[PDB]
Amino acid sequence: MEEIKGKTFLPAIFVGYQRSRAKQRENVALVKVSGIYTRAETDKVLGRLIAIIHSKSGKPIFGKICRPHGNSGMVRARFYTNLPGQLMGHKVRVFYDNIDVGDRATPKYERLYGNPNATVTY
Amino acid sequence: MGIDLKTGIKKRKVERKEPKSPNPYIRLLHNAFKVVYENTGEDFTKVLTKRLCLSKTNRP
Amino acid sequence: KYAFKSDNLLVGKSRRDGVKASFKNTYSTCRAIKGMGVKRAFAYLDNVLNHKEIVPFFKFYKGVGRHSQARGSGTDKGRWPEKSVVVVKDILKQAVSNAKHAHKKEEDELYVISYCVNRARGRRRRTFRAHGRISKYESQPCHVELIVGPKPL
Amino acid sequence: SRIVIDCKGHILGRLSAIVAKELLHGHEVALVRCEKAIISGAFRDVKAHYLKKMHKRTNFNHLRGPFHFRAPAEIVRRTIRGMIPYKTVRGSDAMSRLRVYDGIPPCCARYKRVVCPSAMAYLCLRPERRRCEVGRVAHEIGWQHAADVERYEKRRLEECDKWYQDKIQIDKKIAEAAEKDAELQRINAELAKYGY
Amino acid sequence: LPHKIIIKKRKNKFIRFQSERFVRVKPSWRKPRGIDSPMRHQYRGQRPMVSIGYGSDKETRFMLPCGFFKHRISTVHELKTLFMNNKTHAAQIAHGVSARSRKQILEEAKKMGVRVLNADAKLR
RNA sequence: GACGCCCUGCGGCCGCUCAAAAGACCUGAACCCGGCCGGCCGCCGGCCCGCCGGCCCCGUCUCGAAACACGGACCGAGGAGC
RNA sequence: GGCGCGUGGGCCCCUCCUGGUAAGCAGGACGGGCGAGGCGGGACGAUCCGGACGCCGGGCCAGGGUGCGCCGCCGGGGCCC
RNA sequence: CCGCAGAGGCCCCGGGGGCGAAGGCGGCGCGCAGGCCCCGCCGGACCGGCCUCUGGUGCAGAUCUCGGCAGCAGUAGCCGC
Ligand SMILES: [K+]
Ligand SMILES: [K+]
Ligand SMILES: [Mg+2]
Ligand SMILES: [Mg+2]
Ligand SMILES: [Mg+2]
Ligand SMILES: [Mg+2]
Ligand SMILES: [Mg+2]
Ligand SMILES: [Mg+2]
Ligand SMILES: [Mg+2]
Ligand SMILES: [Mg+2]
Ligand SMILES: [Mg+2]
Ligand SMILES: [Mg+2]
Ligand SMILES: [Mg+2]
Ligand SMILES: [Mg+2]
Ligand SMILES: [Mg+2]
Ligand SMILES: [Mg+2]
Ligand SMILES: [Mg+2]
Ligand SMILES: [Mg+2]
Ligand SMILES: [Mg+2]
Ligand SMILES: [Mg+2]
Ligand SMILES: [Mg+2]
Ligand SMILES: [Mg+2]
Ligand code: NA
Ligand code: NA
Ligand code: NA
Ligand code: NA
Ligand code: NA
Ligand code: NA
Ligand code: NA
Repeated sequence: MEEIKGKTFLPAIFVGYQRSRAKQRENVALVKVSGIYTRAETDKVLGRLIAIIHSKSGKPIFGKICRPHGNSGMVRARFYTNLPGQLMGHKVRVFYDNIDVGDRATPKYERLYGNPNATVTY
Repeated sequence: MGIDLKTGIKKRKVERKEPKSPNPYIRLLHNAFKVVYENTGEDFTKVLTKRLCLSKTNRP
Repeated sequence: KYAFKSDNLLVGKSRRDGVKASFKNTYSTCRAIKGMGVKRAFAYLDNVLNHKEIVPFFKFYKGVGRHSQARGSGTDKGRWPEKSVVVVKDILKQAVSNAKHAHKKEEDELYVISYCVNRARGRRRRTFRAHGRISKYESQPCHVELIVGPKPL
Repeated sequence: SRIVIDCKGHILGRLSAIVAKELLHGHEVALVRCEKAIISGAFRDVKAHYLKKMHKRTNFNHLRGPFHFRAPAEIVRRTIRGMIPYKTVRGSDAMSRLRVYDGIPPCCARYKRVVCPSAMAYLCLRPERRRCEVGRVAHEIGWQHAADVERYEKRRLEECDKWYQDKIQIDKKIAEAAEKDAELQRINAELAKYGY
Repeated sequence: LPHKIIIKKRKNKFIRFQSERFVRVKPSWRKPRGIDSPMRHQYRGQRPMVSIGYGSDKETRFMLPCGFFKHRISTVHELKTLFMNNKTHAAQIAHGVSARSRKQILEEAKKMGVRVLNADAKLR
């Protein structure tokens, strides 16, 4: 937890998955950011690092903001691993500073299948 | 998906391409003449290979 | 044939097979006696023999009635089975004797640490019904085993 | 932190919608003075609607629901429950984060209250539209504590009025001290460059 | 030998319809064939259906996670013959070979530089 | 199926023969059940695992079956184009 | 050209008809559908509105909608039990 | 094409086996799948990969047949003389 110790941030909330009234897509999470009320203002925060804290382990899980959602300032985010349903309604951090987590924030599909024709060596 | 392919098009046709006989002599001859036709495009050889593929009821 | 095994190696044991007593009543009696000191267990069984204490039923209780002697035990049902009590007293006495003589232990530190009751094959009789029909009239015996040892913990 | 809303002059349905959305996002909200919420429409129509609602009960056993509450706070709570998935764990935890009161009891008299202007009657209804307070309807359908609520609110209001002057003087002194202090001046000047 | 990364289009097995509700129905796959069958129609909530399309890339089909191809043997002669392409093929000793034969086979394989997948078996 | 020790007797323990109790007997599955030890409701999917989303009971005759249409408590073995 | 199977109880929509007071009634006609067509919508439906299907990642968007349940909204003109 | 039982052959000094075969239980791996393989425990004498040949050759249903067995339930009941 000390990797993010004393780093100021803009608060946010995780309000659920991308969905319709028939299907659910847990690859994507919808996040509401404080002080953002319009699609353009969201355009001001695109591609920034975020984190959420697992109520058990205590370790932070990192992700990135991808694109807007709707007209009223919601955004879509992807995490290092997909989130359980128990976290719905918790707080996420949008850090003001710049951190270097390496690849701690890249989704699993991109990590494992960046290029389909990669080679394994020995 | 989502395409129309049954408006001005007919069903495929089935034709013989191999002799169908267990006799190894006929297989050898058919393959040799097929090679010759591949390398020259002559009509005599094409008709010969087709004839060598025919069934016994079609070879009086 | 013993379902109990461990490294305690200071336990007395006894068993009987094909006991001609109801399996459900015997199960209840053995479950009731578990975790007691041997002296208290003997006193309790003798008290049940003359309706001073009761055997609470936790498993086979559909027709068992409510009685005031069962107050404060976790259930309001119980009965006073006598055949089961006699059989269980015999087996417990044998186990205590086996423990005392083999390991020279005294009777003031022995507890009832384990038990197991299993269903057995019974004798078949027949009964007659209306309109010339015949039904079965079988019994429900059991196998019993009791273990006495130093203390649960 | 808990959000405490003063429901005087608010429209019941619009306030319920806002509060339900807030509850589902993980906030704790408390509603005070629920007897002053407003329902649009003539008192006769509102009363007839509520009497009709009270007429539905299980024919073979009235103890099996539905239940019809008469106090304004429970009326408001039921209206909010209508806008929430209360049969699931997610919605069942949301309804446990909500508190509703008639008047302002001691457990909430020390909080900072807010309003929602988008759900207030003086901005939502035309001047000539009829309206009524949930307190009058509740009294007409069986609520027993209207007069007691009024008495307690009067007493508390006078006591609060006594407290305002001390706050006035203390605030004046704090303002003068803050103006005098030098460290705050630097912060204010720094913020003024951003328009804050 | 280096190779492409192995992808498995599906990780779980294809279970037969309704085999969780009856002991008499085994989980091995059968094609559903009823007139009213809901898994034949493939409504939204049902389990997936077998089809060509789940097939593995044929560059890495039958490849073990270690990156080798399996070859089952039972004699020392079987090992010596047909193991000149030791680059891609590993040996697996059959179940019924005894401990003495296993000793001899392991010595020969170690001499020939051939990998043995179940080398630790029957070693107590 | 030695000996020894308990037991008012019924029986029990400990051990003995044997490679092995294989102890009235080869192996010893399923259904059903008792003890101890861990959990809290079925299937599919995502996940740091109990949260979210989806899911009417099959076979059959039938224009049309979840049907208040029929057969089916459960398990094993047998069972119908030669 | 040869050999051969199943089928020979059908029903619904659009528009056009006949008997009947009428009927989710009975009988006919061009085209389409269900039967034998997954998926989204029409709260809910074999047939309606879109779209006809190998297993996946990304983008665009039909039909239908955008207070809260429940993914998604604003601006302008008129009327208003 | 997968699997079952049997027949005719092969299995480089002549296929595997009490240094443990068939079968049973639990767990990995491989295959779109039917299935196959390996490991651990039990068991105690047989077993089969490939080519050709043969068939009384694959079960959820039939108010199916034979055997075993559950809930109901410590229930109904143990009223003539
Ligand atoms: K019918
Ligand atoms: K009937
Ligand atoms: Mg009789
Ligand atoms: Mg008679
Ligand atoms: Mg697979
Ligand atoms: Mg799951
Ligand atoms: Mg669900
Ligand atoms: Mg039939
Ligand atoms: Mg008929
Ligand atoms: Mg009919
Ligand atoms: Mg049906
Ligand atoms: Mg069979
Ligand atoms: Mg007919
Ligand atoms: Mg009709
Ligand atoms: Mg039909
Ligand atoms: Mg069609
Ligand atoms: Mg929404
Ligand atoms: Mg022998
Ligand atoms: Mg035969
Ligand atoms: Mg069967
Ligand atoms: Mg009863
Ligand atoms: Mg009775
Ligand atoms: Na034998
Ligand atoms: Na249906
Ligand atoms: Na019938
Ligand atoms: Na029946
Ligand atoms: Na549909
Ligand atoms: Na085996
Ligand atoms: Na047969």
